[PDB]
Amino acid sequence: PICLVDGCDSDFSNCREYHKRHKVCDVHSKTPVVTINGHKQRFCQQCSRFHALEEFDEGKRSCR
Amino acid sequence: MPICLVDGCDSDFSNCREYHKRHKVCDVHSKTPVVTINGHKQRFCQQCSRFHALEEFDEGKRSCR
Amino acid sequence: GAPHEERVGDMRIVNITFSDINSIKNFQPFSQYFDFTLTGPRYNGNIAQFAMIWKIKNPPHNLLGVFFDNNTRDDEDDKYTLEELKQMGNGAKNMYIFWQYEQK
Amino acid sequence: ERVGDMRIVNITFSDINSIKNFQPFSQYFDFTLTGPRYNGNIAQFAMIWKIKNPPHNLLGVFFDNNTRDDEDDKYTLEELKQMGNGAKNMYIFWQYEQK
Ligand SMILES: [Zn+2]
Ligand SMILES: [Zn+2]
Ligand SMILES: [Zn+2]
Ligand SMILES: [Zn+2]
Repeated sequence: PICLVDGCDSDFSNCREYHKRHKVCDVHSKTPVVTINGHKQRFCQQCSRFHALEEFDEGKRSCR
Repeated sequence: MPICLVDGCDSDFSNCREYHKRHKVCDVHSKTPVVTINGHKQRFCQQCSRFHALEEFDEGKRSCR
Repeated sequence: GAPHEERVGDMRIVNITFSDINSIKNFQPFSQYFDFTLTGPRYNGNIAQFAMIWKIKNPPHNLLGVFFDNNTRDDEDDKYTLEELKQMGNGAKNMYIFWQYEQK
Repeated sequence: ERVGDMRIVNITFSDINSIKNFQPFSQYFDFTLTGPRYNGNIAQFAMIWKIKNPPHNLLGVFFDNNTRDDEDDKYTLEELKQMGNGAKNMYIFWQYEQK
C-alpha cells in the first residue's frame, strides 16, 4: 500500500507484491540509510523488515 | 460390460483390469498364442490391442507384422 | 527437452512431479493411460487407454507410474525395476516418469 | 547436481498452476509476474528478480536459505548456481514439454 519511509514519493505502480506486502518501495528496500518517524533505519534483506541502523555493521544488507 | 470374446471363456474378470474390459479380452486370453472367436483362429495383438487372424502374425510374435 | 534431461539412446527421460496421484487425473494427455484403481506404480506394455497396468518391481516409494510413448515391450507384473525399464523403450522417443513430491 | 554443499534440484511440472499446491514453494512464487524469477531472500512473494536470458520452459528458481545479490536481468541460470551463499538446496522449476 504505502512505504514506511518518511516522505516517500513512490507510487507502487512499478513495485512488486513483495514490496507492497513489506511496506517498502523498491528504491528504499536497498537504500543504506532511510528515516522512519525521524529515526535512521535500514530495510534488512534477511528479515524483510526495517531495523534501527545500529543493528547493522557498516554496509551490510542484513542485520548482525 | 466385462466380456471376453474368446469362445467358451467364462472369465469372471477377477484378475483383469479396465484395459481388459475395454478391449473385450480377459488377462489369460490377451496373451494366448491361439484363441478361437466364433470358430475362427485369432491372436490378441499387443501393438493394436485388437484381435487379428493368425495369418497377420509371423512365427510366435505378439504383434502383427 | 530441458538441458538436464537424461537420454537413453534416442529416448528422452522426462521426470514429472505432482503433489499427489489425484493431480494426475487432470493431466491431459497422459491421464487416459493411467488406471487409477490400481495400487503401486505401473508401466505400459503398449499404447491404449488404461494401458499402465504392469507392476514395477521394487519401486521407489514416491514413484507413481511410467508411460512409454510408443512401441511395445514385455508386459509382466513384478518383473522389471525402474532402472531396467529405462533400457526398454524399444523405440519410444519419450519415457514419462511420474513422481510424488517429497521434501527431505 | 551439486555446487559446494548445495544440491541442485530440477523439478518439472505439468503446468504452472500446479505449483500452487506445492508447498513450500507456492508461498514464494508470484504468479502475476512475467518471466522466470529467483529469490534474494526468504519471504512471501520473494521470487521476483528476473533471471537473465532464461532458457525455454524455465519457470523459476528458489534458494532455500540465506541471501544473495538481488537484481533484474543480471544473472543467468548458470550464474545463479554459484550464488547459493549457504543455501542447502537450489530448486529449479521447469514446464514439461513433449519434445
Ligand atoms: Zn519508499
Ligand atoms: Zn534483520
Ligand atoms: Zn478369455
Ligand atoms: Zn496388430
